[PDB]
Amino acid sequence: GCLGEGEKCADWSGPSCCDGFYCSCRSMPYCRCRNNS
Repeated sequence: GCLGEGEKCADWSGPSCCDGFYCSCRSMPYCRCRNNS
């Protein structure tokens, strides 16, 4: 399952971000969603 909508990503369930928005964690320490424009 994805990570809700406003729900910040995390290694807990693995970043992914539900539909309508993609997550951007990468190897960097900073991670967060990213809705499409």
